[PDB]
Amino acid sequence: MIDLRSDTVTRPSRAMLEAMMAAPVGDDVYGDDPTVNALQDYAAELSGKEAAIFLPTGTQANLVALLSHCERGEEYIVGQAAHNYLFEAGGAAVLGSIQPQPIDAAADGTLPLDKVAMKIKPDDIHFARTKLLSLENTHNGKVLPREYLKEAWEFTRKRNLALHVDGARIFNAVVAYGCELKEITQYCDSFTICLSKGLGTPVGSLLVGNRDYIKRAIRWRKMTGGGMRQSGILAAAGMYALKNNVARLQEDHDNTAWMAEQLREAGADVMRQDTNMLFVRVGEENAAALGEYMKARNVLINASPIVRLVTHLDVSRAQLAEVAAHWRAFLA
Amino acid sequence: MIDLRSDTVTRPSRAMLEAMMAAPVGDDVYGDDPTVNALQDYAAELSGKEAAIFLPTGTQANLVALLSHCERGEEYIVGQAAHNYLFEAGGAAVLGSIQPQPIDAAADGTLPLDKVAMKIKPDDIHFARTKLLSLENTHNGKVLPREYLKEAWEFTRKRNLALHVDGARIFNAVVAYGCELKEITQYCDSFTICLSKGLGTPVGSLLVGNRDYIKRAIRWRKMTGGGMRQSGILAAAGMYALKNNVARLQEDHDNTAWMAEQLREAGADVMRQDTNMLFVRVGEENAAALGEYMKARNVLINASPIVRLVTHLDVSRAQLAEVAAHWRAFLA
Amino acid sequence: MIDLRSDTVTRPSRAMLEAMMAAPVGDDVYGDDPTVNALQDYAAELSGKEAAIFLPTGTQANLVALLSHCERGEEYIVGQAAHNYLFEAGGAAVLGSIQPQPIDAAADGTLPLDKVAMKIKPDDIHFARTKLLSLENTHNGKVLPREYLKEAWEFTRKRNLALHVDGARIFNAVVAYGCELKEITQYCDSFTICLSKGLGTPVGSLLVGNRDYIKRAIRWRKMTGGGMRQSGILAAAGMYALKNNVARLQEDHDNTAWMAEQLREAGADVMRQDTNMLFVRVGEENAAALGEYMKARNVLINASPIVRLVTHLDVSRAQLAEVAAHWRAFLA
Amino acid sequence: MIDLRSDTVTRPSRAMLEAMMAAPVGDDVYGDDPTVNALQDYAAELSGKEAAIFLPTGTQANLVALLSHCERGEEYIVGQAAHNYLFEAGGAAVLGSIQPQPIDAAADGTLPLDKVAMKIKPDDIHFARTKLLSLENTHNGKVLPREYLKEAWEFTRKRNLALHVDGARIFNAVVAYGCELKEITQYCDSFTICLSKGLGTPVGSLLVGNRDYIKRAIRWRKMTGGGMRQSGILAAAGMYALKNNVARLQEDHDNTAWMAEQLREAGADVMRQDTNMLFVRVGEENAAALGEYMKARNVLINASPIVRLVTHLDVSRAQLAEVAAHWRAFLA
Ligand SMILES: Cc1ncc(COP(=O)(O)O)c(CN[C@H](C(=O)O)[C@@H](C)O)c1O
Ligand SMILES: Cc1ncc(COP(=O)(O)O)c(CN[C@H](C(=O)O)[C@@H](C)O)c1O
Ligand SMILES: Cc1ncc(COP(=O)(O)O)c(CNCC(=O)O)c1O
Ligand SMILES: Cc1ncc(COP(=O)(O)O)c(CNCC(=O)O)c1O
Ligand SMILES: [Cl-]
Ligand SMILES: [Mg+2]
Ligand SMILES: [Mg+2]
Ligand SMILES: [Mg+2]
Ligand SMILES: [Mg+2]
Ligand SMILES: [Mg+2]
Ligand SMILES: [Mg+2]
Repeated sequence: MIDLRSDTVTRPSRAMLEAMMAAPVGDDVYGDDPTVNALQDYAAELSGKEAAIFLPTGTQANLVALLSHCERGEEYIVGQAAHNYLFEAGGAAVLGSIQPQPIDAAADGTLPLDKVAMKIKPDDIHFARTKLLSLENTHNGKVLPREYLKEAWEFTRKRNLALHVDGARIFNAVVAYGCELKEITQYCDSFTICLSKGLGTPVGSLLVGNRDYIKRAIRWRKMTGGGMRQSGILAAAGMYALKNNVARLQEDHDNTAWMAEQLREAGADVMRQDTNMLFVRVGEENAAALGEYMKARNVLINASPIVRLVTHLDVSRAQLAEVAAHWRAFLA
Repeated sequence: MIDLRSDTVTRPSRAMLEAMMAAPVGDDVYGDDPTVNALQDYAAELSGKEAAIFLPTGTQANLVALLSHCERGEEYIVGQAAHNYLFEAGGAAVLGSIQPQPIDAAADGTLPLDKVAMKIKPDDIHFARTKLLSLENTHNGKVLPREYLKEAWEFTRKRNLALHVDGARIFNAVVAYGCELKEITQYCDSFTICLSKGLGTPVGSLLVGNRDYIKRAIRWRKMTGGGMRQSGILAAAGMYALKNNVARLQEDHDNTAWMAEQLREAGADVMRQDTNMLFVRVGEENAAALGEYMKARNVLINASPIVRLVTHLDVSRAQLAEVAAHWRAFLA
Repeated sequence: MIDLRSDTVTRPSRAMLEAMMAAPVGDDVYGDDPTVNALQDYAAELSGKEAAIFLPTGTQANLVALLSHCERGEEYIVGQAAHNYLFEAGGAAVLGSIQPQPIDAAADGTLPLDKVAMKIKPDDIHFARTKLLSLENTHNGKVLPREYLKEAWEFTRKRNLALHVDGARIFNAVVAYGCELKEITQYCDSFTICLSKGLGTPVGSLLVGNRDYIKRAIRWRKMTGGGMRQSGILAAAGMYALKNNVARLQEDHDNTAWMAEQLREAGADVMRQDTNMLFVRVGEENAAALGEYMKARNVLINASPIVRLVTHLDVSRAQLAEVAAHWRAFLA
Repeated sequence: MIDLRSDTVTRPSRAMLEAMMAAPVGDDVYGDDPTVNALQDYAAELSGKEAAIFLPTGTQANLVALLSHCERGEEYIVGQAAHNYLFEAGGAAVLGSIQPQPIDAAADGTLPLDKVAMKIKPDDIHFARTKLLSLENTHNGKVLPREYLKEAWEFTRKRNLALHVDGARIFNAVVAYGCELKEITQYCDSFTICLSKGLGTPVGSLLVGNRDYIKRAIRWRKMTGGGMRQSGILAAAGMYALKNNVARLQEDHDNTAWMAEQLREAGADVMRQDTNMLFVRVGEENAAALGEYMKARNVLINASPIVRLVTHLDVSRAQLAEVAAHWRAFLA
């Protein structure tokens, strides 16, 4: 089975499973789970932050981050296509009583600061109270320019606004920058880390930030339903992932870069390629046809006019070759 | 005094006050105020709708309108600069648990239906549930083209979306169209009518729609705090205004077109004139100074880079001539 | 028409109407309404508080007070039968994301402090965060003992909790205590005043408290839809009420005390009498019969097994005699 | 170590861990995890319901259950000491916009139906809309009488209310009843099953109900953050527990009855013993001291005036004998 629908489908390696089954555990609600604590301390330390908290999903990581930053009536400036505005079902507004102020991202994935500036509300009773700027790195595989990350950080300080980064795929960006995680997380107040995508974990995400901030985050995690018990079994996998699966993300990137060239030399229309993502304009007509045609040969893609292919540790290059052949044969 | 800050500054005429002091009243919570009932029946009949509800303000009329249309987790497509998104402190999301989905309006004030369609969410757990399209007529004085109004209605019927129109200045649109109110309200499920701006009432707005919709609105009005007692005294002004203050809106319109030419003559940079509003680019270097200079001559404006001047029954052409002379002196 | 359903049905006297029609007004949103400001300053001054804000209803006065005191996730201890828990449709929870912790009041109308104490939550992530204690004076005509008001005040300071008093009928209690308003409002951080009940106003209520508190209240009043324009027309009536209708509440009380004795000597079962309220156990059977039987002779009561009769300025004693006759005749 | 803090402290048996490491997984968001699907199908079939949904915690299971049953402005009748009212940080109201209506449970843990009926709100705009009755089985170890369960169900059908049962320890009730699960679940619309307490799972709870109800729950799970990926590894433990850890709950029960007698012998004041819980009145003068003394001997308890001791598969009778000896030494 060749699954290119997303990097969320990565399954645990035997080594990861072993680390999981041998991890000492405790009751996380009581703060007695050794492995959970260890994962959190390690993440805080690696990012230059004071604390971190483990969550069941990146969606809850963001929901909690937003609740922790914004009180009732406050607002967050975010992307119209950002995950914590568009793909978390309006959670920040629906459950958190937070006003979202979405704006279109530039082609490079950043939120134009001149545009963010026009959305910062005056301190007048007619408006929501602007409090947070939220970013997303990577954004649809897009690695945000580092100069912008720094400028966004400077700008938010000037405007007394906090800055959050949805880092579901932050390690993909890190590998692509060729720098240390800390050199990019210094430009935010808080950020998330998904362990269940390219890092290969079964479940789990982390929210990282200032001690006091994280303390509030614990309150919100409890209310939203993410305060688990012996979650050390899951956190164990995250530690294994962070110590063994970061560098090979480069293989996912090289594989995507390779596949783009393949599909290219196969009649396919590759719109763009970034880190572990490739976007192909298949078109309305062949969209559903291609979907079934692939699934028939154990190749899974989220069929659509513009298909998003995502590489990861459970897809090898030979497997990409075979999918490339099938795609080159489909065009007949 | 000469007030061009907004049309909300209108004060009761002598005739309106008499109607008020002479109106029969009752407890509106019990549904026993003859004047509120009469006002609501008249507005309903005048617009071709089943029912109407009187509220303390247009803000509450919209908040209640949004709550009546969208249940928790649902979403409304609306303008980035629309009043019930930008100027009501994010009430729909904060208090209502509704996801707002703003988009930029086109220059004529409409929300391009191609963009609205791009925002309708698929029925998938990752998204909010698109339920309503909210419009604004007039929008900063701009009158929406009638063809678009019919187009939006048809568009929403086809896509099973409700259509709400914030009609704070809908009679300014009606007068400008040269048609009957009902000829434009047939293109919406619900709409609001502000009585306290150009129509000259001291307080009050109305929400109009079908009987079932309004019955839900009544519950939301109570909860949000608009369930008043002897509001008949306030409703009486509304009735006086709808019967005696609608046609004269043409005077305000003529006065704004006139003032626009007077200022153009004076050297001011008039950006645009639409119904009872005209926009002047004063610029940052003169913003505050113009505000003080005018305030000195007993002319009140909302100083700002781009000054919005609003006309109404409490500002005459002669007074506008004086303002144009002061402005003229200011520039040179 | 003899209306005993509530004191909310009081209509404006000619003098009140005159004060209303002659009051100088402004735009309250801009803070330019002279009469609104005057009503607020006078109320703050009379109660020893720093500021006050005028609202369309007592319901919005409480909704706003609760929002101003409690942030998302905080909690207020209140009565199971208190108006801002039971009769405002769950507004504090529904719109404000505030957890209500209701408890049964004692027979005297107070919230037993030993009981309030057991409901104050530990600072643990499993619980809502206790922040406010809310009272109600009068509570179903019941005048709360002054010693308790003082003890409740002392207790909340010891527990670092704010204290709010729903004073819809605070002047009835004031008259019954025979003291100055300030001697009872010193035992709370904020309180409300309804002008539209025994005080005789058509619409309106006031929220009073600390400057900073009230400033937040202005934000919430705007969002909830209570920020009106020329509301000086309404506030004028409140000033007239506060300067002319406070002392005669004693007449309502004497009238209630008189009627109790009458209905008593008529076969009626008077359960209790407090200030301007009388409660009669009519029973399931005669409940609906009595309702229609009265309405037939222009006597309006909220028919029920236990009828609540409320006296006020629009009911004279002769009128109570006539209703007493009808009730004594109904028992045949 | 000897942990009597709660049954949530249970750690995976050797057999459970093997089942976990050997379970086939998939992406649960896509509905492709065979083990989650199997767990959900098994629970549904075992309880006579149409569907089930796996969640990270019982808190989320209840939050989602409440959201699925009550729309905004609706209300649930629930116990003042019930977990989804008292111990979930007011989530239903704070995040869900649902009015909670708590009432004291009777000594046997049921909510007296006469009191529940007194709380059903009339259909009037002043009230929240009563929608759900929530129950707790077991409640602090107390098993609800089966006659009451049938009585509540019948009561809610007659009054058109849905019935939810928080079944964190429902198998403790089942074992105590000596009947099949389905014989008690027929008396509710929905119920939860906690897998991480007495059943010995590291994490996880289940919400069970009809297909339509569960489909709405799936949306709320996503929004609140419980939409995990390869949760099959966690679901596998749940399946192992339901098939191998239910009958032994009787051992925990016997151990608690035994420990209660051991402590009575030692001079402790045993308030009550119900299933796997026993309550000891330690008193304020000895609360903290007992906590330290025990913690010294490697026995963990939740020190407090009234200490709640909870038994489970990780505490044997021999260990309970040691605790009884330490306690005995403590007292004299
Ligand atoms: C299009 C529109 N809709 C709704 C409202 C709310 O009505 P209110 O709550 O009674 O004020 C206004 C108010 N117009 C003001 C104005 O243009 O002067 C603006 C500052 O809020 C408005 O222009
Ligand atoms: C009756 C009941 N319902 C729901 C829950 C929520 O389940 P969780 O979110 O997985 O913890 C608990 C937890 N029981 C804990 C206990 O008894 O030790 C209590 C502190 O929260 C419970 O006892
Ligand atoms: C940028 C981003 N942020 C947050 C999340 C939330 O994570 P959970 O799905 O674990 O809740 C995702 C999920 N990613 C979906 C995909 O790209 O396939 C994501 O891509
Ligand atoms: C104690 C109390 N508090 C607040 C309110 C809210 O006021 P509005 O109705 O103006 O929103 C009322 C209304 N009183 C209802 C009655 O006794 O008839 C009340 O009695
Ligand atoms: Cl809803
Ligand atoms: Mg994975
Ligand atoms: Mg909300
Ligand atoms: Mg006006
Ligand atoms: Mg009145
Ligand atoms: Mg809420
Ligand atoms: Mg466990």
